[PDB]
Amino acid sequence: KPITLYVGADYVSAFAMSAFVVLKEKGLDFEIRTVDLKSKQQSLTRRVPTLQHDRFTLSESSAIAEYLDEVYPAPHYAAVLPADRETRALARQLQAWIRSDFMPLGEAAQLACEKLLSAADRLIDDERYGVFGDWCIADTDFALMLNRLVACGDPVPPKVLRYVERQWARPSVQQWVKQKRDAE
Amino acid sequence: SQKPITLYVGADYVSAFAMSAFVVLKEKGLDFEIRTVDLKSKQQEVSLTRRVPTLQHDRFTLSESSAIAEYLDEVYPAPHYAAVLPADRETRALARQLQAWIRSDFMPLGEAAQLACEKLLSAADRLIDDERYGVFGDWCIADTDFALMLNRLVACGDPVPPKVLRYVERQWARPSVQQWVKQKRDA
Ligand SMILES: N[C@@H](CCC(=O)N[C@@H](CS)C(=O)NCC(=O)O)C(=O)O
Ligand SMILES: N[C@@H](CCC(=O)N[C@@H](CS)C(=O)NCC(=O)O)C(=O)O
Repeated sequence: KPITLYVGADYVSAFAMSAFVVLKEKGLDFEIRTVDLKSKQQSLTRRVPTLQHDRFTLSESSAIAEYLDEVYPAPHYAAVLPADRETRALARQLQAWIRSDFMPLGEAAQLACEKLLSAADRLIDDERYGVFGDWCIADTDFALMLNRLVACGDPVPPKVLRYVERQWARPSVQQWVKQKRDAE
Repeated sequence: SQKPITLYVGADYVSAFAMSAFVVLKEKGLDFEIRTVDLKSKQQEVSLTRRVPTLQHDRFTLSESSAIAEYLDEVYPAPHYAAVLPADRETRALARQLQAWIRSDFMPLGEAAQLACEKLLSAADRLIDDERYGVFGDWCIADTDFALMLNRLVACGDPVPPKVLRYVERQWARPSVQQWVKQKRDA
């Protein structure tokens, strides 16, 4: 089915990358259309990314991953969400947390940092490729968010740095960076 | 006998998101204890994010109210239990969209406030119809979330179509929400 991914003209939204990665990790074909923010976005929410699946349209990268996982499920397709029920819960928590907290990224800023660091330290481990074993779309979201530790003030454990490096190295993510470079 | 369930909420019963999780449990007819978290500044053990709500299901703990809704819907599904998410795949994706949007936009609620006000009213005008009880027809948890958020229209400066006033009223009148204002009241 014809897919079109609506994306920011400058290719910098972590949430547009998310949706892009989902489509790539699944091996699905899609056109990219761009929305020049400042201010052409004025999709129900009037934000990017927006997904066009045949006639059906959908915004919010989290909803987008959820929906493509249902329409294109394992085994025939790669699952971007965990298969285990409560691990699926945890990836959902992680996605929704990342999307609705850490706004300060200063008392407020220092607190976000302290929560982000604390979570990195408790969720990441060298023995596991993602935080829950196999990569899921939450890993890509978490890595992207963890790049803000660079602006905080407390020492970051190397296991966290390795995780961010590991996750950025994924071919799906790398196609995004190449897509971004081809302009121009 | 079902697994024990506990819900962590703010001690003031104010959170729109605490209320959301509470509504899911109540719709499904599940037993649960309620435990409270103060501020300042007790959210700083059972919660990775240090925000309310947090759900404890038997031994499993889970924060983020939308993730809670998705999880309770999987553990206690239709038809054995009332569903809080739409059955239709496309419609399910739209409720998921609405939940996330609510939880990640509308911060200004000015000029960024003006834009959020505008986006809110336009969504309300497009999704609410007197012929449909919820935005999708049958009630889902997205409707409680929407109705709570729509109460911010009161602080804006555009006239509000009575059809959305009715929706908000409709949604606040569910026995599950009322159970919440009753539990809150008892404090
Ligand atoms: N939670 C949303 C985030 C969407 C979002 O924040 N999009 C930004 C990307 S910069 C945007 O469209 N900003 C333009 C605007 O809101 O006017 C998701 O994951 O899709
Ligand atoms: N997306 C989250 C939002 C949760 C949230 O914002 N909780 C507030 C209650 S108003 C909170 O815990 N504030 C304390 C804090 O963030 O420090 C959800 O649905 O659970």
